[PDB]
Formats: sequence, C-alpha cells, structure tokens
Amino acid sequence: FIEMNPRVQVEHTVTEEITDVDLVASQLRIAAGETLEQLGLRQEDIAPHGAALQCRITTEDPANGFRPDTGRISALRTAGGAGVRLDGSTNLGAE
Amino acid sequence: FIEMNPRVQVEHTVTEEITDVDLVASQLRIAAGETLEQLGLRQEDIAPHGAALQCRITTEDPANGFRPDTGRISALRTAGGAGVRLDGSTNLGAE
Amino acid sequence: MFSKVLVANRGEIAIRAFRAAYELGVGTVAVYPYEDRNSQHRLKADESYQIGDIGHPVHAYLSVDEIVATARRAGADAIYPGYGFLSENPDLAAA
Repeated sequence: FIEMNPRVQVEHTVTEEITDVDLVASQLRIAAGETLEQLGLRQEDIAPHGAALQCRITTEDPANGFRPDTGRISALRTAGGAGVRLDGSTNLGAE
Repeated sequence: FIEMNPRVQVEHTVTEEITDVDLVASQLRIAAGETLEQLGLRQEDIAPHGAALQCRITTEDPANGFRPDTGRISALRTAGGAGVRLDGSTNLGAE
Repeated sequence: MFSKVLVANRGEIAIRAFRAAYELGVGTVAVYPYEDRNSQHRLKADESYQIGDIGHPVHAYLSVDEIVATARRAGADAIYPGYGFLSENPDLAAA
C-alpha cells in the first residue's frame, strides 16, 4: 500500500480497453449528482476480455542522454488498423 | 437466400469489433494449410459483446446530384479517441 | 446536466475532456497563455480566452483567482482539473 492517487492518470485507457467503461464521461455525470445505478455500473456484468498495452512517444534522444530535442516537424505519417487507438496528434510544420 | 458472396467485403471490420477475430491474417494462414484448431477458432468461446457501426466518407456532393468532385486537398484534420477506428488516410496537398 | 464547463489544463487530456463533454451535450471553455497560442486545444473548444501576463507561461496555469474569475465571466458551472497543474491543490476546491 504505497499510496493512493486521487485523480485520473494517463494509463486509464488501458482499463478502458478491457472493461469498455467510459471514465471521463462517468466522472462528469457523477459530479452532476448521479449514482452508479442509472449509469448501469454495477458489479455483476463487469468482466475483462482480451489484453491491452499502452506506450508514449516523446522527443527524447536515447543517444545523447535522454534530454528533449526542440525543432520543427518536417514529416508526419500516422498509423492505425485493427486494435489501435491514438491519443494526441500534432500537425506538419509544428514547433 | 438472395446470394452468397465468395470474398471479403468492406464491412468485415464491423464483425471484427464484436467477435475480436482477425479475418485477413486468418485467411492468409488458412491459405497456408492450417485448420481451425491451432488457430483457436472453435465455436464455444465466440460471443459478441457491444455494438458497432461503420460509415464511409466520399467526395460526392449531396447538392449537385451525387457525382464525385475532383480537386486538391487544402486541409485535413482527423479524429480519434475511445471506440474509434480509421481505415484509409490521404495527405495534405493530395490530388 | 451542466450547461458549461471550463477545462484548466493543456494537451491531449483537454481534448479528451472536450470530446466527453460534447458527447454529453455540454459547452466547453478553454484558457491559454500567449506563448501557447498555437496549441490545438485552443481551436477544439467553443470559446477560448487568454490568461496570464507576457511572461512565465507555466505560472499562468497556476493562478486560482484568474481562472475562477474567467469561469465566472464566461458563465461556467464546473471546472475540470485533469491531471497535473492544480489537480490536487486544495485552494482550487476551496475557491
């Protein structure tokens, strides 16, 4: 029991891929004064199925230390297909 | 029983979202001489869960008839998040 | 539900909050410093406002009174912290 984080992290999407339950929208509806009964979040139909993982892409150079590098983006090609989710997206020519 | 299409359509992804079974890779492995036993595709663990739908974006103008329009793309902004899958992607300045 | 919500954060978490709010039919308000006028989350919201002075972009987001005043001026009903910045500062909750 190292500690308890009272917020949402950047990894919640991982559980969102196994329990297929929305976190941010449910949080907003809870802040509006709704219980976990009209939302349908009761504990006899929650079952994980499949596996998932998440990674983050940064500008850190694994060659010179790990310090960030600044510059202008001269080419961007994304990806996708079956079982792929992307969060956050820059544009060509960004600084 | 209108007919039987002996190929794969553009809508297979929809079932791929409920049965989470790969179609093209399984097709390729079947063409290599594998049965549906080492692949794990046996009929007592296949159960849909959730709903899904698919739409296609075209250059047809709903104003003048429905004929395609040709031109150069001057701005592209995609989307994504939870429960979103994109297939096919053009680039800025394409013709 | 809430008529309007203000997001006092930056990056992909702000876009996720905006998407969740739009799914729930709630208006969105964004705040940005001068040095971060070219961020994407500025153009993804219904309304955007500039906060802070001409320097110290990081300190601009850590200003409870200015954010509260901006939310009051924009007629917002809720504030979404996100993660980081003032996500665990009790002064924001007290204000």
